Amino acid sequence: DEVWDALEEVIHGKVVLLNRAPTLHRLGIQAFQPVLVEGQSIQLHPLVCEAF
Amino acid sequence: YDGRTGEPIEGPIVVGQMFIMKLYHMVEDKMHARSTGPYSLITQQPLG
Amino acid sequence: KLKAPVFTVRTQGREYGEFVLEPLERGFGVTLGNPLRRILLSSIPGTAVTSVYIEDVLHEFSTIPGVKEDVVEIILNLKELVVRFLNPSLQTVTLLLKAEGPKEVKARDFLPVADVEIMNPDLHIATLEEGGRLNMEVRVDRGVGYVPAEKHGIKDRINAIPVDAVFSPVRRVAFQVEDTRLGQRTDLDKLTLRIWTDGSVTPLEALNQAVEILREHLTYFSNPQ
Amino acid sequence: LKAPVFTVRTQGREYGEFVLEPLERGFGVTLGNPLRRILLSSIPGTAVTSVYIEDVLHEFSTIPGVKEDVVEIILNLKELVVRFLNPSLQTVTLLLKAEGPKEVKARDFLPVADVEIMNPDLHIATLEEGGRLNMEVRVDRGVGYVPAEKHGIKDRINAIPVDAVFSPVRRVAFQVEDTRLGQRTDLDKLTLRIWTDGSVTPLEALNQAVEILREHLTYFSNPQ
Amino acid sequence: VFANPDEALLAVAHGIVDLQDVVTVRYMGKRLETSPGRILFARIVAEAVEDEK
Amino acid sequence: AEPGIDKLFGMVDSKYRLTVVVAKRAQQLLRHGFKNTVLEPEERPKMQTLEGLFDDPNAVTWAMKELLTGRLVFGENLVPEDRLQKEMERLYPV
Amino acid sequence: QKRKLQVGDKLANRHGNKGVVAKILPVEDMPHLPDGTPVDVILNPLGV
Ligand SMILES: [Mg+2]
Repeated sequence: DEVWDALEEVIHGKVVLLNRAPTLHRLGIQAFQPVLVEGQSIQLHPLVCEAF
Repeated sequence: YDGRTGEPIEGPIVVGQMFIMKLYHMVEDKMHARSTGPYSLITQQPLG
Repeated sequence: KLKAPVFTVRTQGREYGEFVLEPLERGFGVTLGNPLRRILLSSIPGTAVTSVYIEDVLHEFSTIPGVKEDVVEIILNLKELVVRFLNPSLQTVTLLLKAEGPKEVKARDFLPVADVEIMNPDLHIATLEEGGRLNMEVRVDRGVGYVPAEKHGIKDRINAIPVDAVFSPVRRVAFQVEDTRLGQRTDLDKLTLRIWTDGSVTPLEALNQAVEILREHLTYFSNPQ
Repeated sequence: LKAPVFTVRTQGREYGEFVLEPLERGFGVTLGNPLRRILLSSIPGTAVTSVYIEDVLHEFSTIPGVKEDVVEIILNLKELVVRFLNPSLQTVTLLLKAEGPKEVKARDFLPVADVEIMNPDLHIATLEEGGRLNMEVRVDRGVGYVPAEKHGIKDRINAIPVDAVFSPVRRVAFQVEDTRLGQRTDLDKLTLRIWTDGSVTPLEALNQAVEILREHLTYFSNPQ
Repeated sequence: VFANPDEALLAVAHGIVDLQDVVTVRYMGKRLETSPGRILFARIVAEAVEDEK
Repeated sequence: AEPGIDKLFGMVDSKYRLTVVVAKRAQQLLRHGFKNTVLEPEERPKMQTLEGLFDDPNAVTWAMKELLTGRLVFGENLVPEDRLQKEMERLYPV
Repeated sequence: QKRKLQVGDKLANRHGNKGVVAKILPVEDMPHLPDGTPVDVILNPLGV
């Protein structure tokens, strides 16, 4: 369980790039600060769905 | 009624029994990640 | 079982405060936040103006000659008045105000009544000019919640205008539930309670009174039949 | 307002009605909902957590002479209601030994001290002539819903973890009427309806729910 | 006729009026003939930007 | 949004110059172990850890907050590259 | 493996309405009938 605590310190301040195909415009790739969540699905903000 | 507050929903809600299917596309079989792994023979690029 | 949560308070001034309770079991932020908000907005004892009498005024939709504010605006300012009774046995007082133009009438212009404190003496009531006379008698009661003027319909004398009684000192309640973790438990709840109060009572006191009211009602489930 | 009168109407050990009147306007929801949330979530009870069947290695197998497979048998065992008559009892193992042809029920478990089966007529498996069913069902005490993947309790090598639904409360509804006292007619009449599996009476579940809320209200005492 | 948005929303919380009912609310020093919901929307924007004017 | 991002964009004529300044400053901070920072001890970025409140290891976060203070000088042909690297090592040993 | 319904699994009905499970709520959080029966699935009316 201490590994998961160390993973939080790894991703602190860092961002990841989220991309949905097809990338018709540049906002098809956007940077988000990842929040670690239980499960296997990526949680996406409702307000960026239109751009993607 | 709203289970969180106990107050009713301000308008009547269409509530009924409907037949819903669970499809073969599951996030368990679709989630994938890789840091480093196998590479191509010629292009030396990561496999897919 | 989950460890007892930490109750942290962030109170600024005497009219606003934030209270955080974490960690909580899943769903207990909603379980606790909603009852307290309902009690805070409807059950905290307070004082309010319930009737006003102004000389030479017949109806609420009229206006006094010699003052910028009409009857409605003065009534609206009266609803902003915050008064705190210093005597627990005291139930109702009447505040007298005699003003001559061209002064700006304030809440401090009310005649001092024993065991009666005006929390906001800088509140603006009316603005007078030369030849303007404002003779006003306001009736202050004790109660809870919000009561429309037409509901209680309190009149001390003829031509008295009933006014909406904002008894509750709590101006606004907003509670937020956030997901928190304690080790490998990830479904825990973080409850943040934000209370706005008129200043007669501290938001900490309002929360304490609301918790006591909820606690007292839980003792009602004691003696069957 | 004066102290409300509390009225209790019970239909056996599984259903009960609790009336609290008169209450101020808005206290029907203010009191009913928190209890309903606590009743539906945080009431301790008993549930089957692990089952071991002789000559069975996993739950994805069938037993000769038994009509139902292990998955269906485990589904039947999830409906078993076990009442611990001893408050200090935390774990019990129920032993079932049956030989075909018979319809083995929940009443066929070997008797255990301070343990009562609230639904003896529950169907577990159908035994055909020449079929045998030797099971060791472990019943634990807990709160909430614990999937088998979390607790992973195996009393022995071939024991099969079972998803545990410890909550005895089956359904909660609370009802608010237009009651009147004196000259004021906005008062609330709160009626709590509790359905429980029978291991815990609805009166006991209500008492525990009140205590849980009362304890949580003591958390607002010491500011930091 | 409400003296402030807090009083108007307190009445909504107490069930006297709905968010869509047109009432009189004094806001920004102006006597507005609007609904509490429209007044509520104004407070949403004001608190989000931390600037009421 | 990044804190003070509007102020960061207003200090540069091209938005990509801001990124270059932040990224170059971040590697300067990483190279010297955050000992060359212009932030006061009460101004250092922090992260919440179970053990306690510790310094933020993300140098990009440090670089952005340093630029907001105004103690950093950026531009083209300010100092020779060889002279810059050598002098920083002397006054900030690592 | 015995797969239970989880967040990200795709559900659908016979009328072309499809979607992934995005949230799993406790029983006390779901909207319920006045008799105390909670609903099982909440569907967005905007998809109709
Ligand atoms: Mg059960």
